[PDB]
Amino acid sequence: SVSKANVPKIDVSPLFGDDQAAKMRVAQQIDAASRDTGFFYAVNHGINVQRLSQKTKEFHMSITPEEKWDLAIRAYNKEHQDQVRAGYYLSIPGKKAVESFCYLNPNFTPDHPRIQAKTPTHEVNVWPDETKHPGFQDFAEQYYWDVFGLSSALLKGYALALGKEENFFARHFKPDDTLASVVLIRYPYLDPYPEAAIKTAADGTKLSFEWHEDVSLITVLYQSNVQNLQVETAAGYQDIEADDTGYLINCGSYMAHLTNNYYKAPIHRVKWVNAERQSLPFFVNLGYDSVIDPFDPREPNGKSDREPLSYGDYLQNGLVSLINKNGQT
Ligand SMILES: CC1(C)S[C@H]2[C@H](C(=O)[C@H]2NC(=O)CCC[C@H](N)C(=O)O)[C@H]1C(=O)O
Ligand SMILES: [Fe+3]
Repeated sequence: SVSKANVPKIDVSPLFGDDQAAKMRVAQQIDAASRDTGFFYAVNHGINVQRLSQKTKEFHMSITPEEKWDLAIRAYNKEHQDQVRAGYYLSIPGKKAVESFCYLNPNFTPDHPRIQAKTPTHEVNVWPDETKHPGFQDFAEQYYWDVFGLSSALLKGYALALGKEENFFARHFKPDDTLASVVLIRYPYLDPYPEAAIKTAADGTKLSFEWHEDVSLITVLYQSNVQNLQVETAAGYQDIEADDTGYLINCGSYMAHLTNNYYKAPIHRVKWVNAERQSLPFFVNLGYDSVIDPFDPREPNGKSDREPLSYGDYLQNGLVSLINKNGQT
């Protein structure tokens, strides 16, 4: 058997309020989880995740092949050269089981200065026809802002955890410019499940997605109640329990850089499970020009021998590297 990873449930509700001692006690729990396996469940988060899952299922199950081509990223549709990040990521029956829909900041409109400038990593979202998917765009955009709010509260907890003022990260996480993304991932049930869509780890574990660190500051993840994630610890890969009431939280490699690996970006992977399920990450990205000076909370003077890295530089390089390492999703 594989051991169960220690993934505590942390009541994050004080991070939305004004009780500073209570927020420090949440911050300590974040610190402890970040120094241990690197994962925790945020509970009492205030988001209606059941309705998220229902609306997402309605979308995934009703979108047609025609609509998928019409929304497709450039990796699948050469006509869509502006769609690097945002749009549909098709499955390939017999070969690639997963499919997904990514969207970015709804404030990236045609008139946004970074869209006008054609700055890398910024794109205008694409949406299916309203008549075919009534209410979907509005729901999805509202979800962006709901998860943005949760993420901002979480970032206040991380800041406090690291000995900083509570706006240390949040001041760089702003509605007008955040590079954060939502991905609505569908993992299908298939009978037969094609072997070509199943990867095998060096330890023999069947996988849907190989080991990686996230490209993010933090990742704020809702999943169905089907166990699938594993985290590498000193004791080997351990199973992360599912909890479809909570959000699973981890640090990405930008946090590891800024903290000199004090809060590591945990290495994790996705087991192959032949089940119809959802994986709905929010990748908490800062603005393109956001730079936080790296530090080290283990050193008396806080100094680090890492160089400052703007978030835009980080993100553009990281997304490419993850595609090269683990394949086009
Ligand atoms: C939550 C994950 C483990 S993370 C891992 C995999 C994924 O699809 C993985 N992550 C990525 O591919 C990066 C998506 C970035 C997004 N298009 C953007 O432009 O910002 C997920 C899963 O398979 O459940
Ligand atoms: Fe991941």
